[PDB]
Amino acid sequence: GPMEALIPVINKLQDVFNTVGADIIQLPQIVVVGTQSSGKSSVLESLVGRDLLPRGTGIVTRRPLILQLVHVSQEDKRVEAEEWGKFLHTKNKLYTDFDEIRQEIENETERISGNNKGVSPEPIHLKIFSPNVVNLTLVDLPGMTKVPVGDQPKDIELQIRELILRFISNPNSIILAVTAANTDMATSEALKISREVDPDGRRTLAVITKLDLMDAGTDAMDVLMGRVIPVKLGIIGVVNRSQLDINNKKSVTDSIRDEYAFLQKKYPSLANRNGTKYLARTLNRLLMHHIRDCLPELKTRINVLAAQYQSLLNRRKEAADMLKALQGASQIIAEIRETHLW
Amino acid sequence: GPMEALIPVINKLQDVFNTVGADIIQLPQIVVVGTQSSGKSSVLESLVGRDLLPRGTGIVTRRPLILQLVHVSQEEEWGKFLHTKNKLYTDFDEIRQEIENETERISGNNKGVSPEPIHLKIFSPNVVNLTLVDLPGMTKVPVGDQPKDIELQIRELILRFISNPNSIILAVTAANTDMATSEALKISREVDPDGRRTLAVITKLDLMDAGTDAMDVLMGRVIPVKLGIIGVVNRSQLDINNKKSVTDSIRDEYAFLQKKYPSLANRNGTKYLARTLNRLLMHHIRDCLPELKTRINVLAAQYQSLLNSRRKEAADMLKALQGASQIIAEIRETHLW
Ligand SMILES: Nc1nc2c(ncn2[C@@H]2O[C@H](COP(=O)(O)OP(N)(=O)O)[C@@H](O)[C@H]2O)c(=O)[nH]1
Ligand SMILES: Nc1nc2c(ncn2[C@@H]2O[C@H](COP(=O)(O)OP(N)(=O)O)[C@@H](O)[C@H]2O)c(=O)[nH]1
Ligand SMILES: [Ca+2]
Ligand SMILES: [Mg+2]
Ligand SMILES: [Mg+2]
Repeated sequence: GPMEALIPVINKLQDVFNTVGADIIQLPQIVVVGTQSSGKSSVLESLVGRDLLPRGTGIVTRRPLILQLVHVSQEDKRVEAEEWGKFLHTKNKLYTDFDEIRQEIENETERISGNNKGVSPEPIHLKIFSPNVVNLTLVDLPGMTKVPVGDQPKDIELQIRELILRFISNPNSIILAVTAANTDMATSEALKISREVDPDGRRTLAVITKLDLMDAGTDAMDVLMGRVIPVKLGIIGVVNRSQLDINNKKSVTDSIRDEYAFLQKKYPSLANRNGTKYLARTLNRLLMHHIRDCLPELKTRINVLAAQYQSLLNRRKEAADMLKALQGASQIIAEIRETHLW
Repeated sequence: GPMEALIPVINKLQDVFNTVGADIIQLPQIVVVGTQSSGKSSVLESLVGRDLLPRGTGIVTRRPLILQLVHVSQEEEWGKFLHTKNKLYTDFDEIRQEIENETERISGNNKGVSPEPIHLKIFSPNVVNLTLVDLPGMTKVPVGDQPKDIELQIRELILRFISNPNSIILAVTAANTDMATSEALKISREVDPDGRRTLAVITKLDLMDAGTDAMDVLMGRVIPVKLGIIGVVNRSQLDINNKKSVTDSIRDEYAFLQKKYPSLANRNGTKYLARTLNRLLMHHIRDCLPELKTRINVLAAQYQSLLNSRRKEAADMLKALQGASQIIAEIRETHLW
C-alpha cells in the first residue's frame, strides 16, 4: 500500500517500547468524515491498498468501523499470503481472504443495524495484521444525511452527526474531511463539522473525491489551489473507482494508474501535489510530526528506568542487561528524530 | 414557452371575476429551493423557456428574484425592473446582465448574500399571471464576504418564502448526490409536512456515475414524494459557455430519457414538470370557485328581484351572471396538457 514509509521508524519505536515496557507513543487515529456517498470508504481503503470495505450506492457504512492496522514482526509472520484479519466479535477466528473480511463487515452490520438502512453507533472492531503496515487506526463512519429512509428514526441526521463528533473531538485524531468534486466546496459538510472541533485547522486535511465526475466546462483548479476555502494542511484531489469499475472488478493497481493519468491530463500543473500517493505522503508527515513531538516524553521515560536500574546496581544481571538495553533505546531516539522521509 | 396551457383557463376566470366585480385570486408563487449549485435557476427559467437567469458554478444567485410573469391582453415580450422604473427591456441577455448588475450593487462583488429581492416583470401574450421565485441555495462554509452565520441567513431567507401557505415548492436535488441527503426535501418537509405543495425535481441525471442511475429515486423507492418526483436534464456549463439553445437542451433531454429511462420517460423531463405544475395550479383554481359561485348567486337575486313588469341592463347582466356560472362549470371540467 501507499503508507509503508513509516515502517522502519515504528520498528525502531517498537524496540524502545519493548525495553521501556509500554507503547508510549500512540499515532493519531485517522477518521474519515463527510456527506453520505461522498467517496469516504474508498479513500480510507486506498490507504490500506487492499479491498476490504463495503462500498457502493446509497447508504453503506451503517456502523463505525474501527480498523486497527497491526504491524507484524518477522518472528510472528506467516500479497495475500502474508496478511490476515481478526474481528473482536468473532473472537479468535482468523481471516485470510479479504473478500470474506468485507462480507463479515456487511454481516455484522446487518445483525445490529438491520437490513433496511438503519444505523447503529456500536463500532465493529477489526484488526489487520501485516509485515507491511504501520500501527495505525483508521475509522470509517456513516455519512451525514438529511431525510430519514428505511428503518431510520426521525432524528437520524443528528444521531449521525453526534456520532461523528464523538470520534473527531478526540484531540489525537487526524480528520480526513471528504468532499465530492461534483458539489460546491462551500457546501462541504465535512469542512463545517471539522471546523467545530478543529477551528484552527491543525488536524484537518481536505480530500476532494470524484474529480472525474465534474460537469463538462468545469474543474477543481480553484478548489485545489486553495482559492475557494483555504485549508492549512492541504486540499488533495483523488480519483477512486466508479461503481461501474467496482462491478467490473477493476484492480487497485489500475485505479491508481488511471488516477495518475487523469491528473496528468486535466491538472498537469497540480498533479504532483494530488492523488492517493500524495495523500499518503501528507499523512506520513503529520504522523512523523506527532512522533517527533513525543520523543522528549519517551527520552524522559528511558531516563526514569535508566536511573532506577542504575540504583539497585549501586537481580544484578537483570539491571546490567536493562541499562545496556536502555542505552540502546536512547541512541534510537536520536536516530528517529533525525529521520526525514523521502 | 412550456407553460401556456393555463392561458385560456385564466382568461375565462378573469371574465368571471370581471363580471362579479371581484379581484381575481393570485396563483401560488412557485419557489425553487435547494443546496447551492444543485441546478435551481436552470429549472426555474425552464418554466419560462427564455434565458434570463444568471446560471453557473460557485455562488451565483445572491439576492431573491421575484419573477412576475404578466399576461398581456390584445387590448411579443419585454421586461420591467421595479428599481429601473420606466425602462423596458426587449433583449433577454440584457435582462440577465441587469440581474447580475443589481446583485453586485446590493450584495457586493465578493460572494455576499442579501435578502433584498429583485423585482422583475416579464410581459408576454404567451404567459399566464404567475410569480416565480429564485433563491440563494443552502450552504455550509462561509466564503469571501459572508458572515459566520451565512448558512442560517440563507435558510431563514428560504423559510420566509416557502412558509407562505400560498406557495408551491420546487424541491431541487442533484442526481449525482444521494436522495437522502436532499436539503430541499428536508426544508420542504418542515413547512409542508404532509407534502400537499412540494414537487421534487431531480436535476443532473446526465452526471450520474457510470454503473448507477436514478431509477429507484424516480420510482419513489427512496423518498416518497406525494405530488411527484420528476427528473430533468439541463444545460452543462460547457453548453452555457457555448450558448446552446433551449430548443437543443430539450431535444437532448428527451433523447437522454428515451435512452436511459425508456420505461419512465413519459413521466419525466421539463415538459412533464410544466404539465404537473399546471395540474397543481388548476387544483388551486378549482378551490377559489365555490367562493365565486356563492357571489354569483347573491348578485343574481339582487338583479332578479329588481324588476318592474335600466329595465334592460338588469336583464342582460342577469344573462352575464348565467354565463359566469357556466364558465365556472367549464373550468371545473377542463382537462390540461
Ligand atoms: N467516478 C467516481 N466514483 C467514485 C469515486 N469515489 C467513490 N466513487 C463511487 O461513489 C460511490 C460511493 O463510494 P464510497 O467509497 O462507498 O463512499 P461513501 N458512501 O461516502 O463511504 C461508489 O459507488 C463508488 O464507486 C471517484 O473518485 N470517482
Ligand atoms: N450536466 C448538467 N449540468 C447542469 C444541469 N443543471 C444545471 N447544470 C449546471 O450546474 C451549474 C449550476 O446551475 P444553476 O442553474 O445555476 O443552479 P443553481 N446554482 O442551483 O441556481 C451550472 O454550471 C449548470 O450548467 C444538468 O441537468 N446537467
Ligand atoms: Ca541499531
Ligand atoms: Mg462508507
Ligand atoms: Mg441560482
